Amino acid sequence: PESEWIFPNYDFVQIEDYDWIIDGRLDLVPLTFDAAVNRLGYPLNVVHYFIGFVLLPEDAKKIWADVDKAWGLALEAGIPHIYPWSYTQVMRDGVIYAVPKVCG
Amino acid sequence: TIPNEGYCCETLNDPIVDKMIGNAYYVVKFVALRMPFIKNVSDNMTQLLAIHNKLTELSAIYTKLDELQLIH
Amino acid sequence: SGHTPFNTIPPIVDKMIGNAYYVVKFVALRMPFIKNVSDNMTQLLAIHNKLTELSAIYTKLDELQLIH
Amino acid sequence: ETLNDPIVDKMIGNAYYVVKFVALRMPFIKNVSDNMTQLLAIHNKLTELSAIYTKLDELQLIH
Amino acid sequence: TIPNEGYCCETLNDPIVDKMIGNAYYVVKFVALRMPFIKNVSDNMTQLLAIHNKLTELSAIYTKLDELQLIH
Amino acid sequence: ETLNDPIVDKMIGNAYYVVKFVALRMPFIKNVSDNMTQLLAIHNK
Amino acid sequence: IEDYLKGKNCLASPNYDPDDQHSSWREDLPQFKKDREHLTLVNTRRNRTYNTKLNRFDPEYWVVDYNALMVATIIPYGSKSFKVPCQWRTNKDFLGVRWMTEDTFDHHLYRYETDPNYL
Amino acid sequence: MYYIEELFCRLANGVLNNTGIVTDDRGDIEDDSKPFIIVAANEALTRLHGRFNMRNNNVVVEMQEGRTNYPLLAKYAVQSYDPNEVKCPFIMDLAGEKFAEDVIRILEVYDDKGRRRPLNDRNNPCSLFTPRPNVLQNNAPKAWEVLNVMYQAKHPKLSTAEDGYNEIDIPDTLDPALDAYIAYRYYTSLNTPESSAKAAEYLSFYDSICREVVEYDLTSDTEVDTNTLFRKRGWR
Amino acid sequence: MYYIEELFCRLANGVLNNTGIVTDDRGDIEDDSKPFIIVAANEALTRLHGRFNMRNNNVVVEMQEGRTNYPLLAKYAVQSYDPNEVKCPFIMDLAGEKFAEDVIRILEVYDDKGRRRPLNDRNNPCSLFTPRPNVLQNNAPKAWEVLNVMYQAKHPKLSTAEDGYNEIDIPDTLDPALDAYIAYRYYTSLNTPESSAKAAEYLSFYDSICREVVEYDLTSDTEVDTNTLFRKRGWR
Amino acid sequence: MYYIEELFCRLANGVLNNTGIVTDDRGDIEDDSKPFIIVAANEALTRLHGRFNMRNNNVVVEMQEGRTNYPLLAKYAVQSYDPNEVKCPFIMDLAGEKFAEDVIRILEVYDDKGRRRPLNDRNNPCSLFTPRPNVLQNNAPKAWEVLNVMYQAKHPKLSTAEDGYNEIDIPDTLDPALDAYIAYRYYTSLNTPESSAKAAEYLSFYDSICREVVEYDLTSDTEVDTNTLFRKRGWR
Repeated sequence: PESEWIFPNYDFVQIEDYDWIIDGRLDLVPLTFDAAVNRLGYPLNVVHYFIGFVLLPEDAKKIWADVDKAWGLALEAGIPHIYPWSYTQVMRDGVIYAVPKVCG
Repeated sequence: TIPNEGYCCETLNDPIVDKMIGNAYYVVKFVALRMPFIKNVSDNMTQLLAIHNKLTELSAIYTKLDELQLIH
Repeated sequence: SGHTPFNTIPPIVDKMIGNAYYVVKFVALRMPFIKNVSDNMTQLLAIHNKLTELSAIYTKLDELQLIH
Repeated sequence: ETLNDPIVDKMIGNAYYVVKFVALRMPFIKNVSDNMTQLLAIHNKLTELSAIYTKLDELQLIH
Repeated sequence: TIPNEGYCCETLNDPIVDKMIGNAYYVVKFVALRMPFIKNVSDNMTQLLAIHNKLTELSAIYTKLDELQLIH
Repeated sequence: ETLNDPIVDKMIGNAYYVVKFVALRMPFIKNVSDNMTQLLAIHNK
Repeated sequence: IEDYLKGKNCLASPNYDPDDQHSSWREDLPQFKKDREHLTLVNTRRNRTYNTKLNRFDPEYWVVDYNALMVATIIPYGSKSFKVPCQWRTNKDFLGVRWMTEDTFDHHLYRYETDPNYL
Repeated sequence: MYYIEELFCRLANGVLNNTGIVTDDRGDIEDDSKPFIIVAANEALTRLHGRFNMRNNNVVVEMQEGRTNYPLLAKYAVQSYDPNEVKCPFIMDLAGEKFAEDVIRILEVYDDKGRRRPLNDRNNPCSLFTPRPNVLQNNAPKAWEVLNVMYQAKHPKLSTAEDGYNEIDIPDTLDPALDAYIAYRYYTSLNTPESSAKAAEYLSFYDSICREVVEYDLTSDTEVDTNTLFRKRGWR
Repeated sequence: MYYIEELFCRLANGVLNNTGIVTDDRGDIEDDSKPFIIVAANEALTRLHGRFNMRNNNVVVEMQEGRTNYPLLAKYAVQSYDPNEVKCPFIMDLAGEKFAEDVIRILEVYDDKGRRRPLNDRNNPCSLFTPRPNVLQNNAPKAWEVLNVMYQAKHPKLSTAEDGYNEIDIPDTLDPALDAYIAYRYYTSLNTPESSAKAAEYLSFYDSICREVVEYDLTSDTEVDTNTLFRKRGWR
Repeated sequence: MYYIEELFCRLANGVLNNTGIVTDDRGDIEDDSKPFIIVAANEALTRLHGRFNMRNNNVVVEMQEGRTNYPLLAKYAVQSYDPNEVKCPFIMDLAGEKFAEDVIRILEVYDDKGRRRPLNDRNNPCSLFTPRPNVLQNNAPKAWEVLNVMYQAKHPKLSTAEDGYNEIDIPDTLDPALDAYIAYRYYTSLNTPESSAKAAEYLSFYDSICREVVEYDLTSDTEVDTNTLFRKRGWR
């Protein structure tokens, strides 16, 4: 019911792209950022984004690899607040934020 | 005005042959590009022979097409 | 192995200066015509949006003007 | 003969197709280009012409 | 009185200079720098063709355009 | 021809663009410096 | 990337730093580094040395487990004490407060040393 | 010509007869170890086709307006190009003879009108140039200009996939050379000193076989032709 | 012409099969040691492009007044430059691949007028100079002077990072040389006498392959052209 | 050009991959061991710039009345002189291009009027002399005489301090030579006999790389010019 979920009806908006990150569908990620400002009408400074969903440990290094790529698009898109989806998956996989090595 | 020719563009199986008969590659490419047209006739050669065998048979009936409509 | 592009100096369809280059020179000498249309692309699109309606008004030549 | 083709490839390359496409239809653009003042005089009153198109039925009765 | 010409200073949508028409690089650079103008016209060529086909219709409306205003 | 460019680059270099910027508007500076005392007189009171 | 199309590339500009005047011979890189610090996983091949001591049977590391038909939580309230509020719903309810020898919930950088010897 | 499976049997009952990567019946190599042999086999075939001019294959290239560099890649072939990013292919091949990028060294180029085109002649304005070994550059693309390039070609790359090539076409006198190089690669992989000595023997044997073929000219590598400069020089 | 992923698979199923740097299934290299291979791979490609003139590339430089030195760096190109740092880039790569900063040795320089500018001629008043191998110096920048530089270009730097270069473009006959050089660096880094002896063999094998290529001239490195001095000297 | 940190990564994932002075993640050298590499790195750069004439830099010297010896030291530069003991500097440089005493060997000297000045010509009264390699002596200082000295220059000395230089500008083909010399210095420091044998291999490898560059002339070291003695000798 899009007629009820316009910007004036809520203070801020939260969105997710779990389906488009399980597969290598990184091309559809910027559509989510686009739909937040025009399709729904919410301003940029009230957009909260959940990056990705991992579940199975066997796909950690695979899914988290696409997670970083989506984060860069969100940083490019200017999303003010970005969170990982699961505290449990973060600790289960042990993800960290480190500068990539300049070796290559 | 400006030139407009070539093989990759402005060339298809539908247009007709050009004046460049002398070019051996052109005529070979001409037939090769239009291979399915030749194949369609080739595998159905049996039907054409039967129709051609009665070519004059269908010519005589063609002379009275309107008259046959009167009966119907 | 390899030819420097700037070393340019050593019947009907073909051109002495180069078929690709002749097209570029042809467009360049007529650039302002292209720019004028490009700068007014939105105006042309607006007319093209309901271009049929203007034609229908046009088709009624005398009726729409005799009243005036 | 001058070998100006590599310069076009170096600076335009794969983008040469659109240039050739526009060059072929140059006279069509020129007819639009030199008549720009005609279309502009119509562009500033699109709403007025559209409104007239929505109330021309009465003129048939008047005429 | 001092020189001011140069590619960096000329990097804008300005009319071409007739002095360096014979410069092969300058002509190619002129078109390449103004690619978006070519792209903007090319990708919507279909709309222009329909408008080009109806030049006389638009001209007639413009001829009696002021009379049409008083009708409204 | 004389090759005086290396001297300018070696001694000025990055600051040459400032020189070009001012030199491009010399007559504007010329029309002010000649009548500088008039501005000072106004600034005096 | 191709911002050169928009123009505004004239060399004649008023901005200039006298403290960084240089010729065309001098080429240097800026101090900007660490642009993104991309997300990555830890490496389990290397084992990082422990840097702090944790008291055994610490109340902040106890965990609980119970049947899915009841609800229970563990909350500390003192230096060496904690409370386990719970709700009982079935006769088969079984609440288990346990201390784990090995760490399987904390982050790899927050795990504690494992020692099955309690003698 | 024979299937790659026969190569596996020949290696199983050959140099690799006393290895742990063969089946219990000595009939085939272990499935998980098959890609190791395939990589070595392709490498061995490349070396043989380089020293010996065994395969001479030709390709057809169509000049396109506005293009000077013509890479010899399968993505520009008519049977393998992607229309999304390629406006039109210029390399022409057949459905059953798809271009496989087997170009090693260009030998000669002839146009559609039958005139030989000089290559890498810097002083000749009409000559062609090759900035890269597998890239052909033409500085004056005409309207209907079509070029044929005859080059020394490598054997098509083998693959265990069904759609890929699964046959070997080399002179049978070079089969011991092929086996020796594969054996050398396998024994060199093992870092035990005993295997290192054995590995060198096969490599030396492989070199000996190659020179023996050259010595007797079993592949018709040597080529001669009737003298033509006598007429051109005007000796008469 | 293959992506960087195939190189890891080829090395895992190739020379580095026996070592522990590969996965359990011998299908890929460990992520903890991937940059180690990249450093060796970049080093190996530079050596090959130095011995052989495989790649030739040209760039376009626009002269700017007040500047006499024109480094051929990536940050001065019209692409991948900072508009805040440099106000007007002078390297044009508007079409095709971006400038990869792969300059090794300058061969010849041609201006926009179509003539040839002498290079490093101390006695020529109008000759250009190269105070540094990758820096081009002009002593008289004109208003609309544009220079084209033809140079021997190395392969672009490979990187496993996002938005990096991950494609390898070398002749397929040099693939064994690439593997031998990479293996040489790996084994010689272990500081083990058993591995040191193995490392020396790979280095010799790499040199042996390169000299084999030169012997048969598989890269068409040699170049000849029609003599023009005969008319210049007036022999007639 | 690249930061010294990239050099540390390259050494960490290179020759020094199996050393105890690298971090646990092989990403950087140990901080306390960093000055050891810096000293070796500066020494290696000096040798490369001596054998190869890669960098040619020039300086401007102003003649001062009553002074004949003009040492080329940073304490006499305008950007670094101390007014307490120096009346006025005579070496002119810029704020962002401070003189770094990188003089190796003087090549030629030209005055402000464009006349070449002979050096070390004992029989020429107007010739200049160099009692020391980095000291310039003029026996007749005039009023407005200004001299420009063009010399072969070394790479600026690296330093871990923020204000110091932290970039390397050398041809990328010499990177293996730089790594080999640093590796040689490190392994030579260890007095174990096993490390001594390994150290000699890197030094020999470093020499081999240098001669390979000379053999193919990848740095454009060789220089030629048009003959001028033909006119001067009056052959006509």
